[PDB]
Amino acid sequence: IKCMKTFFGWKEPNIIKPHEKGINPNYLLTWKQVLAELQDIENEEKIPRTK
Amino acid sequence: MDVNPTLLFLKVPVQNAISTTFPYTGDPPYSHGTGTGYTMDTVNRTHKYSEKGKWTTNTETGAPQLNPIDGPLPEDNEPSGYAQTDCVLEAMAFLEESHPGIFENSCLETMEIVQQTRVDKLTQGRQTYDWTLNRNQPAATALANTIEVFRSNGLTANESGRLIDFLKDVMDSMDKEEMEITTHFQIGKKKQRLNKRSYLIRALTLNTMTKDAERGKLKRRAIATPGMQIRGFVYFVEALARSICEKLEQSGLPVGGNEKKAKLANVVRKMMTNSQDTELSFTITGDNTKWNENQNPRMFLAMITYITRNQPEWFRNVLSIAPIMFSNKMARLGKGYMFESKSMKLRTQVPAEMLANIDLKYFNKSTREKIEKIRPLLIDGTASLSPGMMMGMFNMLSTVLGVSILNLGQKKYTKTTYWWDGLQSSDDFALIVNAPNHEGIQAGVDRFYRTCKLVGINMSKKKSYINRTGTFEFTSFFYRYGFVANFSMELPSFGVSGINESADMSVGVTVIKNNMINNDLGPATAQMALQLFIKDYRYTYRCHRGDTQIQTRRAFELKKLWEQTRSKAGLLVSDGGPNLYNIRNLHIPEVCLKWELMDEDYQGRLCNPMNPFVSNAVVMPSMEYDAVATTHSWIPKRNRSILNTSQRGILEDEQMYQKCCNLFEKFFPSSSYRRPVGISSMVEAMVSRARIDARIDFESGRIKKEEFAEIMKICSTIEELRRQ
RNA sequence: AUCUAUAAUAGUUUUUC
RNA sequence: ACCUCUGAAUAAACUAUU
RNA sequence: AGUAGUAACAAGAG
Ligand SMILES: [Mg+2]
Repeated sequence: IKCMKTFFGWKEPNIIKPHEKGINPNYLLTWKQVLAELQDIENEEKIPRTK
Repeated sequence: MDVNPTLLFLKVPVQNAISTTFPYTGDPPYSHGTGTGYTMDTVNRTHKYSEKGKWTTNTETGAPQLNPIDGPLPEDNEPSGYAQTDCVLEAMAFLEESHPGIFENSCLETMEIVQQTRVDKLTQGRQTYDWTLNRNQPAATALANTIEVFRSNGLTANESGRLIDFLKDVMDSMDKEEMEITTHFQIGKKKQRLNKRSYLIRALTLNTMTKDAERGKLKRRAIATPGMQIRGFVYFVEALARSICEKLEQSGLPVGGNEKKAKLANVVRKMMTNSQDTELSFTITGDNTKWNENQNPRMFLAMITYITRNQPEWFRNVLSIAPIMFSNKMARLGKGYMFESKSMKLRTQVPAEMLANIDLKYFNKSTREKIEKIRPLLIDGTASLSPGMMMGMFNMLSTVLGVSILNLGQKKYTKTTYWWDGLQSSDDFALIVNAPNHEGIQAGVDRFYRTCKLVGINMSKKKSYINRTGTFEFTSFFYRYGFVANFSMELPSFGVSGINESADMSVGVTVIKNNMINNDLGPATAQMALQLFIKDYRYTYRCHRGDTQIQTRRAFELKKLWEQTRSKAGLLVSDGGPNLYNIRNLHIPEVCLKWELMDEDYQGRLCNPMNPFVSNAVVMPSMEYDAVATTHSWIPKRNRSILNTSQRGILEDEQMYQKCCNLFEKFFPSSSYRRPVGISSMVEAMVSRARIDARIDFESGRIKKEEFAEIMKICSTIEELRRQ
């Protein structure tokens, strides 16, 4: 969380080079879910070992 | 500048940097699914190498058997199993003539071994193919099941405890019209009654599987597990072959390590000295192609027959049984195959026992060809495999054959200006050829190759080369005017072995010391290896230093122990203490190394015999790499996968076995130290010991007459219970 | 000067088209 | 569907340690 | 999809 906070410049993610055999919107949703759950664990005032 | 590590060999000779050519830091290749494809490939290839042999049908099992002995002499350089029996007998004869008395003395030693060996020799090993369950079992478990089945069928000659009596019981079982077994299912017991041919097929069957974690091989290969019936005969044949090999200078077995390197170096230097200065010398770094798929059990029977001439009949019979059983052997096909339906999204396991009469549309082209080739051989769920030695068996007898071919290379036998000699280890060999000129070298190599062809040995041309004597490779040892160090071979041994904390610490330090002694591991690299091992040990066992804040589940307890300790250096690394090891004290156990630095109470707790983690006394539980047992000598959990199977009564049975064994040890204190021997039952032996001990105690006055009478009454009660 | 204890555990070595 | 269980042992020789 | 490679995993069993 601290390393993420050290970076300013987070834009809206978008696909640049897609996975030709995969479902790229699933990858986008995965990244956005990671960001959302990082914010969730940041807002729970007790960071656990695992999420 | 593009980095090219291989260019290092332009200045460093390849043997001196041979460790760089072993990529043993990554995971080794594994086999993922079934081994049936590899087993069928091996069976087809073995029969193809002997395809010009004579076909017969076995009268006892019905299996088609291919006999390549005395087949046509080859006209090309393809592998073949057409060994000539007279050539093998002549090679044995000349080996005996060059070393007079070798076979006689070897037979004397082997007769002693055969007469003295006990039945529990069969438990030495990991797995044995249990015919009563059609799968692998632990060697002791397989032996116990076989003995129980034999007892239920009136085959009780093994009660003597001798291995040869167990072999007599196996032979008698071969003649039983019906063998009965017991089966479990979802957990009741059911009796199954095999017939003569079914039992005979089971007893001649070797299990097959794939070899996992093999280095240096692109493709996987099949391996074998011998059954319970053949293990004793193979042990006796290998004992004879070992006795012969111990008397042969060219043998690479059964010497290993520094002794093997010294023997090979001495033999090579003796060959160099015996060579005239006015003649060329060349060495062949040679491999053999499919040694075990071209050698025939009939030729091993011939070798054993020649070796055991002028011996008692019983010895010849007991040695001959193993090649006879191996020439009638069957091979388990394995797990089978898995079939996947893409449209219906389903998968299913196809047993190997259905491949006899399964539709061939499912399989792909190569597997269909395998099945079409092997279907005539399939019987009772196994494949008839008469030719060939299956996998990793009779290695020392193979060494004997190779050494005889090497011995054929003396000038008295070549009868020309060239001669040869070399080293032999199972199938691998090195050959030294001497001749006045290059034509003689070529002629000697050709003669060696053709003689090997005659005895059914095919020299791998694509894996062999020849150069001036002085450098060669033999059994993964690289010789450059002497054997060089190869550190990469021992590199996987470094790390946490996974026994327990104390044992793993001892293993790490001992491995570092041994590699310093043997594999030219320098002192600086030894210190760095010690540091890396300590780091891996602390991470693996969650035993980082007490004065650190590595957040683990064990960190709070180690912090508490660190706080209350006065002398921190006395704590073991398992307890969060510091590492006191260096080069000078690698040979010293950790508990003894820092014994005088420990707190009195911490030392008393650590070395407390009344602790639950290890079963004026000392901590005792099989203490390999554990000089002093502490609370860190605990035992990890067993695998619990058996609880979901029908074999889960084995757990209760082994619990009761351990109970009875511990009770017996209460009567015979030396039983754990040295294995007890006897034909009497456990209760009978214990009662007799109790009676003699009570009588002696009464005589010496250690106990009074009332206690003696009480012990006698309890013994009489036990005797009464024994019959009923 | 000779010199394979026994046993247990782990590790190492041992490839056709 | 809940529930319950489970996380997977070739051969030989050798080497190391006990 | 991916791992992977001559056969598998992508949970299995009750
Ligand atoms: Mg070789």
